[PDB]
Amino acid sequence: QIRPAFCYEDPPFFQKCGAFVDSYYFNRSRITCVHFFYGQCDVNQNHFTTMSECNRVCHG
Amino acid sequence: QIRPAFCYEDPPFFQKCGAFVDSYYFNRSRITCVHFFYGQCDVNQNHFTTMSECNRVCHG
Amino acid sequence: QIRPAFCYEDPPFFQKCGAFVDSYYFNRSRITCVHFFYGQCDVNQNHFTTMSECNRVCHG
Amino acid sequence: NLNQFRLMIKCTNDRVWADFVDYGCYCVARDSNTPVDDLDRCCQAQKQCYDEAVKVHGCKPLVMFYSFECRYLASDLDCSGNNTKCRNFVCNCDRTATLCILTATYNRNNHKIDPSRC
Amino acid sequence: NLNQFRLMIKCTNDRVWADFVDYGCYCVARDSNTPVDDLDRCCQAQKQCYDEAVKVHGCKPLVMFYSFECRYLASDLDCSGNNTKCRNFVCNCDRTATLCILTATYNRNNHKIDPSRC
Amino acid sequence: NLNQFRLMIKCTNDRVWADFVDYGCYCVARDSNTPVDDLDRCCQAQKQCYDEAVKVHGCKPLVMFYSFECRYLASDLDCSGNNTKCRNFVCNCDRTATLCILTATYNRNNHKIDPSRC
Amino acid sequence: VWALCFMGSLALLALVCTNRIQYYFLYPHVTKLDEVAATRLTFPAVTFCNLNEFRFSRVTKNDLYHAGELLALLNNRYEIPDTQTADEKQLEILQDKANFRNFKPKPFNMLEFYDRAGHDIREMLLSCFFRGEQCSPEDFKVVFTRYGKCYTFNAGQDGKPRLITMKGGTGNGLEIMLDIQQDEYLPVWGETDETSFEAGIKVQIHSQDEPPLIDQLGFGVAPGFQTFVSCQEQRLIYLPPPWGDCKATTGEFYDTYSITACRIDCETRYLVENCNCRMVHMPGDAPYCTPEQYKECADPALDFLVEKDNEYCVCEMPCNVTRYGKELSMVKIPSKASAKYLAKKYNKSEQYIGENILVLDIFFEALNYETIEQKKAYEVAGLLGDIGGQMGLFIGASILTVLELF
Amino acid sequence: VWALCFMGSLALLALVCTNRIQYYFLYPHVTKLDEVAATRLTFPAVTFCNLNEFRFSRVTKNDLYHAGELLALLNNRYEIPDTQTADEKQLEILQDKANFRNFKPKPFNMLEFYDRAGHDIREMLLSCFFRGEQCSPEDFKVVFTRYGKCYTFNAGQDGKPRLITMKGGTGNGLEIMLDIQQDEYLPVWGETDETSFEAGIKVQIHSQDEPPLIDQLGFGVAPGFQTFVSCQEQRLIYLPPPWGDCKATTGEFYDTYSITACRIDCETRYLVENCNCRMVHMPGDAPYCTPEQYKECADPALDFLVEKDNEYCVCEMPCNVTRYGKELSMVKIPSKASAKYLAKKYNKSEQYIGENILVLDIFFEALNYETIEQKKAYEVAGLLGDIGGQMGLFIGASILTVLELF
Amino acid sequence: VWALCFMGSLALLALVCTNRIQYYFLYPHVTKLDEVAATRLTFPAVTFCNLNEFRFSRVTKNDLYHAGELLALLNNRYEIPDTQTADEKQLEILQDKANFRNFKPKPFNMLEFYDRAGHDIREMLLSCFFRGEQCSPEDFKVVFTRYGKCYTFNAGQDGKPRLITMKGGTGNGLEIMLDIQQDEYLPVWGETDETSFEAGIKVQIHSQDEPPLIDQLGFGVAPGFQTFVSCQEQRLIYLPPPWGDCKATTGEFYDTYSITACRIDCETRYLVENCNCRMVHMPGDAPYCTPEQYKECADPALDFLVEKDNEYCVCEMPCNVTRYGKELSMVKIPSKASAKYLAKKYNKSEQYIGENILVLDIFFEALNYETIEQKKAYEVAGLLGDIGGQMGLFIGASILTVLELF
Ligand SMILES: [Cl-]
Ligand SMILES: [Cl-]
Ligand SMILES: [Cl-]
Ligand SMILES: [Cs+]
Ligand SMILES: [Cs+]
Ligand SMILES: [Cs+]
Ligand SMILES: [Cs+]
Ligand SMILES: [Cs+]
Ligand SMILES: [Cs+]
Ligand SMILES: [Cs+]
Ligand SMILES: [Cs+]
Ligand SMILES: [Cs+]
Ligand SMILES: [Cs+]
Ligand SMILES: [Cs+]
Ligand SMILES: [Cs+]
Ligand SMILES: [Cs+]
Ligand SMILES: [Cs+]
Ligand SMILES: [Cs+]
Ligand SMILES: [Cs+]
Ligand SMILES: [Cs+]
Ligand SMILES: [Cs+]
Ligand SMILES: [Cs+]
Ligand SMILES: [Cs+]
Ligand SMILES: [Cs+]
Ligand SMILES: [Cs+]
Ligand SMILES: [Cs+]
Ligand SMILES: [Cs+]
Ligand SMILES: [Cs+]
Ligand SMILES: [Cs+]
Ligand SMILES: [Cs+]
Ligand SMILES: [Cs+]
Ligand SMILES: [Cs+]
Ligand SMILES: [Cs+]
Ligand SMILES: [Cs+]
Ligand SMILES: [Cs+]
Ligand SMILES: [Cs+]
Ligand SMILES: [Cs+]
Ligand SMILES: [Cs+]
Ligand SMILES: [Cs+]
Ligand SMILES: [Cs+]
Ligand SMILES: [Cs+]
Ligand SMILES: [Cs+]
Repeated sequence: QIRPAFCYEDPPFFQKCGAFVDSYYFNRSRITCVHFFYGQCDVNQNHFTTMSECNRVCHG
Repeated sequence: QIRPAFCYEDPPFFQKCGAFVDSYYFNRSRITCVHFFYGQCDVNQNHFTTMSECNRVCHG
Repeated sequence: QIRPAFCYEDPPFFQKCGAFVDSYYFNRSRITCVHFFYGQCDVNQNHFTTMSECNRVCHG
Repeated sequence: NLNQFRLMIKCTNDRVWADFVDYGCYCVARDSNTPVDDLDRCCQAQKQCYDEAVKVHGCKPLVMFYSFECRYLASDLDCSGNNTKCRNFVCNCDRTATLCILTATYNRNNHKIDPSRC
Repeated sequence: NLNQFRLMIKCTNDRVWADFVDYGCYCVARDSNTPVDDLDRCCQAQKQCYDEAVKVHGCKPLVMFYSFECRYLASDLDCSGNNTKCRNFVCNCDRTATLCILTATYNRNNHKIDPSRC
Repeated sequence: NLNQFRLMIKCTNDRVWADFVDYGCYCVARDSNTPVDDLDRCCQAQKQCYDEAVKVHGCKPLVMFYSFECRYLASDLDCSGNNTKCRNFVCNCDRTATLCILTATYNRNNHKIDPSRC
Repeated sequence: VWALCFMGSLALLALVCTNRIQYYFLYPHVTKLDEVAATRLTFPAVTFCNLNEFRFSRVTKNDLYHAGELLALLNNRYEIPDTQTADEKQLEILQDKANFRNFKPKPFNMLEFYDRAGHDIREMLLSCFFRGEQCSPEDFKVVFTRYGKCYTFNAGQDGKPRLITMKGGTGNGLEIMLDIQQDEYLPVWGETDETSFEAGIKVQIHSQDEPPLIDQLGFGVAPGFQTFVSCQEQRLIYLPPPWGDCKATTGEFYDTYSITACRIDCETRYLVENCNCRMVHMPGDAPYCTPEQYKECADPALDFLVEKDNEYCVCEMPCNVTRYGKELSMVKIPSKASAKYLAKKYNKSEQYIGENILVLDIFFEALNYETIEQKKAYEVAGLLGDIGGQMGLFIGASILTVLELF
Repeated sequence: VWALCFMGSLALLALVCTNRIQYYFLYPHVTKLDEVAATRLTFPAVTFCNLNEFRFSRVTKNDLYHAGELLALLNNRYEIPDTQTADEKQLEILQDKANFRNFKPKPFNMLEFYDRAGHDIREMLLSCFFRGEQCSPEDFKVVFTRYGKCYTFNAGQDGKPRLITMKGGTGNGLEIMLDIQQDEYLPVWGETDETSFEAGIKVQIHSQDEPPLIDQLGFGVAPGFQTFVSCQEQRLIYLPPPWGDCKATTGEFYDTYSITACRIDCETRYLVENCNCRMVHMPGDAPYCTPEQYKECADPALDFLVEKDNEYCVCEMPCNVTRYGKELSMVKIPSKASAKYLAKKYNKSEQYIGENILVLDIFFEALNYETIEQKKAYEVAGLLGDIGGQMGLFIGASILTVLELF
Repeated sequence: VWALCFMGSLALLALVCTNRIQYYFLYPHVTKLDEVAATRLTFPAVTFCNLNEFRFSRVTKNDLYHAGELLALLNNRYEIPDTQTADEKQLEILQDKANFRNFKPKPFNMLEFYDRAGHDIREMLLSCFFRGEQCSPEDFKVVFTRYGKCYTFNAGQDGKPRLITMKGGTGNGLEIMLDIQQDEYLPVWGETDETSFEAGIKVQIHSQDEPPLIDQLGFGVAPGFQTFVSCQEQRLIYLPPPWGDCKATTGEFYDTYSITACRIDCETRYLVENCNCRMVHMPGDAPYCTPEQYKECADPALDFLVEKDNEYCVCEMPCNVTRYGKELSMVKIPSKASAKYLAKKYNKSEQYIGENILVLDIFFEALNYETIEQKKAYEVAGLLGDIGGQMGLFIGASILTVLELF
């Protein structure tokens, strides 16, 4: 329970609902946050604007 | 000569000259009428609006 | 030096910068001029409107 | 076989398959000696054709499959598309028999008679 | 091996890998006889697990690779994905040891002690 | 062969192939002893080259094929593209002979003379 | 002079609004190509058949009694033909099996015969892997086809989940090693629809939404090789009337419409109508064809429909089609250096392994699938918007002026 | 203040009408993809060649006298080289055939030699079926290629109708069984353009509107296999000037323009210009190359043009192209269980059948063909309509106001 | 009544300008297909690997000491397993090589072992031709892969120019004859990631801008055949944010981004993070894996990532992709008539040639390459022009009236 449960949810890779932008998501295999292009599909909450923010909320 | 000679003519399968619509044609292999989508290509007369009409004119 | 140095330059085959038109170019393998379709790409000077003009300037 | 004959028949004339089924003595493909009229005389020619199909060539007219093409004119009904002699032969028996049906006339009371009539 | 243990640990709790590295007597995977407290008692259970992994099955807990899945609940941490008994066994030693870490508490002065303490 | 020589010649100078065809004694590739002037002296060097091509290497200068590249400068005319010694050698004979043609001058009355002149 | 040109203006405007209205009612469409990056792909179904229909060691005297003539083991006189092409051993097994002297025939059924004598996934399948995980004969569903008893991997029936691929390449797909069992092949003494000059398997890669039509649409894989099959998913989407002519659903034997479902419907209707029976691989209620009917009616009729007919079956286009493009390639199994290992492992000779063993790898080269889609070309909004634009062109009208003048 | 802005309005309007007029005169185009459901498809032509050019049993002393050196059977001294690689039997047939002691050479012709010594469709073709119907050596037209004497199925010449396919799958296509006759192959004692390290056939599937270019554009089919070739028709249409640069017709040797027709024109012009002769498979009037010219001039010159040249032949694009995508796959012939049957049937050994027999199946997977078409992007109507739309944008003009103000 | 409808007019105009502004900020794109006639094409890189990693005659006692267990030549007790499957000769060479009695181990390195014991291009390459010109072992660059020591033709590194094709067909491409050296294959006594049941080579045709990933993305070519590989270049172009999600460049191990570069980055990060070492074919600084680490950590971890993992490596799309569609086909080498020639030429038996020799032809069928390209669908000009067009539709405004009213 150390990190939220959305941390383990896959980002909407390759899905376009608008502008693609630099974003970061928690990778549950690397157990750290990784860069990806997010296209405004609010499928879940596993997308952050900063790598550090992602590394605070989701890293543990 | 029991059924007209257009009864033995292939319908314009897959040909589009407008709206596709439910239609019926005499199949000279089944020797009965069969459903198909007709797209307003008046190539011949082997296309009816009703299965029964087709089965009267063309069945024999 | 008997024919200009552009005579040995490849025409812009298949390149479109506008209308394609009947043209002629010196072929340095046939050592004579040959028909091609020129599409207004002024890459070099190896394109003539007439076969004879091409055969005068470039043939020798 | 008789599924194709029934189809060759439907190709040429509208008289439902039932009416020939137990008509007279021979129709369709039954054995006897005296045919009641000429419709029943067709079936004898048909039956005598199947008998020849079995003895000479080796066909099995009641089981075997054949193909035929239905054209606009009954006489145009085609059997040339069959790749074997046996399959070609039986397709003709039915072709011959089905055209001959078109000549003769249908006397209803000769359909489904008593065995004491044949 | 201990790269995956370090990762299983990072999966469950935020206490940096260093703090367990030379903690007490057993952590991480060192031999002794008397553990200083219960955190160091986990590592003994871990160490005693590796000892069993080597003798009974034939594993090489410090070299071998295994896979594990990090889930939202520490207890959900999965080892079923491993295709061999040996690989499955060691993945559990680390799983057992890492959950047990979550119970016990971290007394700093028990980290990096003297060998005369063990 | 002489189709390529005729082409090497057309690559370098505009003097039509006919004018060299039966020029003097040697042109093109005929045998004699005394060349009339220096144009005819080129063909002797050419002819003497073919003679060496046949005896030393095994070429067939009048039948064999070779390739050459026509560049902007006559001297740049390239023969390096040929994959065999024999094919390379003959391509040079014609190259040598065709450049040498560019030096010498064309005296018309030395073209198509009498055999009593050679 | 203007009212004589405001209406002349308007006359030509009406011949444009007519040309646009008449066009909307053609219900036209255009086709859109598109790449689609995929995070994952559903792995297809993979049906395979041995080219040999009946295991020699499972053919009994009774089977040979009823079906021997169909398999060219017997002539029409119920005897082994003198123009037989057998070794010493097979012939003396068959000549004894064909001794019907004082023999009384028990009942017979083609479906039961295929199910019992057809090749067994349990002996054919030496090894199966999919994405690292080991698979078993339990992962293969039995399906009956013109080849007889066949098997589909990842059929996605049973209520089982369908498998997924996430990366390009051989690791993220299937790998099966099969023994085709040529020592179990039936001797070929004639040419019928059930005999084979060839050794190997036939394979079809298809969506789970469609049945196999493997004798018509499959590919071959030969023994003595490892064969690589790199795939690309390609999705075609068509429009239903009035735009297009695709068939949304069905109302015959299969619960999803595809070209193959349509063809199997046709073939079944055709065999019942013409033979009064169905082949053991077709759906429905009709009686199964006897070995006699197969030879006399069922085989010739299915061959005719599949080879010569042009009218009986014409299939409406379905609205969804999944095609898999394939690039095949091969290497040899076994090497000289691995022959004796494999022989020892399966208890066969080295010559046997080289004749019967094959490996098949089926995988995607990239998650990327392609879509070719029919799109409606002139919706209602596009009918009004252009009536609008050329109102302002001719009459100089507007949404405002029309409203105002009202 | 307005006339100072009604014309400023208009100045910017002119720089837009200029940008649109200048664009119409680029004559641009766009490319349209499309699927096309077909009720039927014209079956292509299918050319095939044996990889071996000359039947050993048809080579006479005279042929060996003139062409022996070209086939590496003889050295330049007219004798069988001591570095020969022959068995006992072949060598003693050839050593006797090469005894030119008191021999006087009769005339010789490469075309006559190919026609007489090339492989015969009548012995190669064991069986041919197309759509149920049996085909014969009469259905194959002789065509001469770089391989020599080859055969085209469904050439659609003679004035014969072209065949049609109506369904997807192996039943609606061609199936040929061929014997490649390796016992009839010429011994290989050197490496020339007419010798082969390989056994089998080369095949090309092409439209009837184009000649084969089989040594360059074909595919291989190997003996010992049944090979499946599943096809898809794909139609490319290009625009002629000024939009595009495609060649409508021709005015050289073939009555329809294609890339292959262009290349064969070039190769022929090139061989005449450089060798004063043509190869027996090229069109025209020029004398046929002698065996000497083949070795010395014709082979090296055609190789050069086909391998090394970059300028001599550059072909204009044709306006119509038909491509067939192909997916090949294989199974083995014969099985152990059918080898002795086929041996008996053609009177050969079992080892022979396994070395020489091949089956080829060529078919479509679906009637569906693809079209990629160049369409004109800016017709006259699209030039006026947008001049019109932005008249109303800038100056607020109309068809009415222009007329009225006049 | 008008001001009550001039603003109602305008309200609906604002809900249209809103719908258009909101659409421009989706930054949409459409995909454009296109054929492109090419005067020339850059020939791809062609990597190939023998399926056998280590030449038997180059394995020393020391190598067998350190790596014997990894290659299943030794059990965990450092002895040749009693379940060995060797001939007389190989076993007695290996049983002597595995006599470590009074033996002292010298240092060992997997990279050095692959480089020294891997197959040598100098003995494998019997002949190479590209476009008429003869090529040599110097034209092949060494590259290390999961197969070990491999070779890339036309790597376009070294600062060497890249080769070009100008015509369709076999003449304008590569042809290599290779000997795969099965007499040099390592005996297979177990199943590990470094052993092979197969004989032949693996091949990958790739752009020079990307590394090989040959164990995952290659194709097989079998000995005993000449294999034809007809290719088509196909170019995919994607958009970067905000339109699309493609990766322009990189900032890890390779100087151009491709899916393969991304995957090799991942695999290397993964092996270091999990094994503290890299395999000899991966880039970076980390120590090379010992034979122990390969078996215990490196092989299982790379297999897991390549087969089972779905999260560790997810690769962003690159902006440029070059795909080569391939159609493979085969004929047999050698014929009966050329076997003894080739045997004599390379000093081998006829049986050897038939087991080890292969020919590979790689070529384009046409210069014509295909492009599928993402294009921006709604630029700024297309945002203003339509705001403009429907200004004149609703409010009847213009560029003039807006200016004037100002
Ligand atoms: Cl059908
Ligand atoms: Cl060419
Ligand atoms: Cl990966
Ligand atoms: Cs993990
Ligand atoms: Cs978040
Ligand atoms: Cs921060
Ligand atoms: Cs019929
Ligand atoms: Cs009608
Ligand atoms: Cs009715
Ligand atoms: Cs030249
Ligand atoms: Cs010029
Ligand atoms: Cs002129
Ligand atoms: Cs016939
Ligand atoms: Cs498990
Ligand atoms: Cs050279
Ligand atoms: Cs029977
Ligand atoms: Cs059943
Ligand atoms: Cs077993
Ligand atoms: Cs099952
Ligand atoms: Cs069959
Ligand atoms: Cs249904
Ligand atoms: Cs029926
Ligand atoms: Cs293939
Ligand atoms: Cs339109
Ligand atoms: Cs000669
Ligand atoms: Cs002739
Ligand atoms: Cs014969
Ligand atoms: Cs013919
Ligand atoms: Cs050759
Ligand atoms: Cs012509
Ligand atoms: Cs000439
Ligand atoms: Cs393909
Ligand atoms: Cs445009
Ligand atoms: Cs070791
Ligand atoms: Cs190194
Ligand atoms: Cs050598
Ligand atoms: Cs090199
Ligand atoms: Cs392996
Ligand atoms: Cs970099
Ligand atoms: Cs690490
Ligand atoms: Cs839109
Ligand atoms: Cs207006």
